[PDB]
Amino acid sequence: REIGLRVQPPAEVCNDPKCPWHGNLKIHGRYVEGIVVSDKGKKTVVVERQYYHYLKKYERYELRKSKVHAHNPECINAKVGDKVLIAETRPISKTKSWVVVAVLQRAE
Amino acid sequence: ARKGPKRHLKRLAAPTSWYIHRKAYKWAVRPSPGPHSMKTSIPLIYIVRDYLGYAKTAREARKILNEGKILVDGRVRKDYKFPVGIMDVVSIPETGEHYRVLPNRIGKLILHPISEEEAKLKPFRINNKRMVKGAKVQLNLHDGSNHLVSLAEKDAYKTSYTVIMQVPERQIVKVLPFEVGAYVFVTQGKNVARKGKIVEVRQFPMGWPDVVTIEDENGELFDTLKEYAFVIGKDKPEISLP
Amino acid sequence: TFKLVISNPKNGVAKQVEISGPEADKLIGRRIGEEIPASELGLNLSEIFGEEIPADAKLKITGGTDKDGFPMRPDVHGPRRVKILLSRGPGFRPRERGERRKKTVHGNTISPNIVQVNMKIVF
Amino acid sequence: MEIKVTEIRENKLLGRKEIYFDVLHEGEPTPSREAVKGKLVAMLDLDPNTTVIQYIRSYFGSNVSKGYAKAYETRERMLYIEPEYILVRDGLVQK
RNA sequence: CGGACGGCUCAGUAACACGUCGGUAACCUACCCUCGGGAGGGGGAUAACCCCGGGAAACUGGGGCUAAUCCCCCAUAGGCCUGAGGUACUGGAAGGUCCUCAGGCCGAAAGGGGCAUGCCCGCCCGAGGAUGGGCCGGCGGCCGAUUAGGUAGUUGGUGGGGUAACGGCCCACCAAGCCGAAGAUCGGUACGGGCCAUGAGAGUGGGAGCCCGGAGAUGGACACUGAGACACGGGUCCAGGCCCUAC
Ligand SMILES: [Zn+2]
Repeated sequence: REIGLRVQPPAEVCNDPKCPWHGNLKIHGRYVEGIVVSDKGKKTVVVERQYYHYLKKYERYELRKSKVHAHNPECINAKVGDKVLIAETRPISKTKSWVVVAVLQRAE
Repeated sequence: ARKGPKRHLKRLAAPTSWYIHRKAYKWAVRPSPGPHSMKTSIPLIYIVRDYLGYAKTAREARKILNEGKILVDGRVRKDYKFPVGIMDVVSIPETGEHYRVLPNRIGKLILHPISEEEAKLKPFRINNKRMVKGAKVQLNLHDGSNHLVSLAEKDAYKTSYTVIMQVPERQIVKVLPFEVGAYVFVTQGKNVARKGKIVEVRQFPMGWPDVVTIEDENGELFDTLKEYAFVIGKDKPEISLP
Repeated sequence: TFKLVISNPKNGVAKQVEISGPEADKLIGRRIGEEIPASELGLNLSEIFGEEIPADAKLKITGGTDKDGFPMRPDVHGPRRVKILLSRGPGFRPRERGERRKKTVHGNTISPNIVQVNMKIVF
Repeated sequence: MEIKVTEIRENKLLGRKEIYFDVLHEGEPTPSREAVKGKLVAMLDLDPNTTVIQYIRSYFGSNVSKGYAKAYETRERMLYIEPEYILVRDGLVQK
């Protein structure tokens, strides 16, 4: 099915039921962007994103980082250095409740 | 640690849509489940005792209710916990009185007096649609009620139209659609109790609800959610509003 | 020494008598549910009941109660007191739904610590 | 003491008239219930029975008190609706 | 039918416990509302009551007799699983709903009570709502380096079991992954917030009394019944105390 986002689907065809493309898994809630930091686990990726936090008393900001564990289907084989799109879903494992939906810029 | 459901309500924890003194006593009447939500309704005891003033004590109010004197949507209601909500009619024949329940520009519920002829109609907004066994169509309305229609006339109903009905027998009249020149009355939000004509609808991705633009009766535009827009006419309201 | 409560079903009456000596010790090792010819205890059933009752009128044991007040339970074996968790009777009257209590009861077999025995006139 | 009726309502459900009135007593104490009731009925043509006086209330310095009264049609409806304590207080029933 | 609310306390807890924004297309819900449908045929036991009692008490045995909106059986409707098709509904998107066919498991109901010559209060099934909960996520929120490496079902995957439900929640097999000087782990102290005191303010400190939420009922563990409890004035065992006794 063509899901409720606006991204191009992958040129592959998986058969795993845990995929939002070609499967029965369904995405709902938030969707963000990030970069891949690790791709060593089987069908697993770690994603980081940066943001600035304002400190009132001193009137200045500090940079903070957020790590998120996501599922990586076979039709979308994301590797380190990629800028990726992830979406919230039901819990898949102990640490994973997000899924990769599209790669936006491969690495070199 | 609570081991089950609640059966009590404190006055300081009551909803803002009510007209109630909060620092006078400690307890309030906890509404029973029913047609409307808790944030958009109020029990009958308060309408009989604190709004209209036909009684000073809950014993008197309960006697009045159990004697079979108050009607809602054309039906006798004896439960003092029964919730009354938006677009409902409260009628008293021993005084020929008829009221429609509506919100203010603050979000509080008032009684607008109407006539005995308009007191026989109630508009219902369609909230959802289903197929039921036998291939019948079930419309799920805004007060929580349901209505059956046939498969042959399923395209004549959608999930934001309005249906006017004779309330005690519940027969359909004067379907009103959601279009770009329809008249609407807002029920919730910051622009509550305003009215106007539709101009534009906007859709969004991944769960975010749709939005609607409305033109005031004098030229001013505003926006709100499509679920908070209640169609009441095509170019002229079909009920007496304040 | 034993106190017998002998009950006639066809009427609905019951009589209380006492028994001593061999007429008493003929009852040991007898389990609930056994029959005993009344002749072996030295009792004229017709004379005590005051309506004549025919021969071979063998009695049956139903239950009893001990010197400390605890009753017998046919499901437990032996003359020994036990303490068990009960959901039904005999030996427990539940005052609530799903209630269980730890009650002490006597077993099937009869013993000298027993006082009251109950008998049903059988035909 | 003089009386001045300020407002009247009809309750068709409970079957009563609800009367709000003022009582002017300058130089005198607060009047009793007997006198107020006598005057009320003598004036408004109400049955001395089927008429109960709620609070008579004095204020800090006014020489003007306020009063609330209920006038019923039948006595059975009266005894059914009203509690026994105001009836004993007015004297239409015994303790 | 209810007693699982209300009422009391702040020991434990540095945690999705709390606050705010969102999700459940991964779930349960007696009392209430609306709509669509049903109530056919049989049987049984037993308290109260009568005849005997036992026991210091707490409590409790036998026989006889009996009714129900008590209990059971048959039927029909209905619920659940799987397979093959059709594509009628909602939605942003169907492991969802609807139609057809097939093979199987479970399996309803009180036509009762009252008034009267039909009305009121009630019973069972289905679709939805409401009320109350369960679960998940993003963000935010004390001090210590004279606490530096920690984790071994630990991190993931395939297949299953169990649950109301997703899930290493648990199991069999295949891999070596996960956190960390931007301070992990360990320790100390502590119920959290709305709020409160003070100060011109920036800020510093506290968070018993009212409201929302959490936890607990001498310490610890484990179960029955029920829509809902592992139950503050119900149950079982151990530890630590006490009371009556004809021992
Ligand atoms: Zn795929």
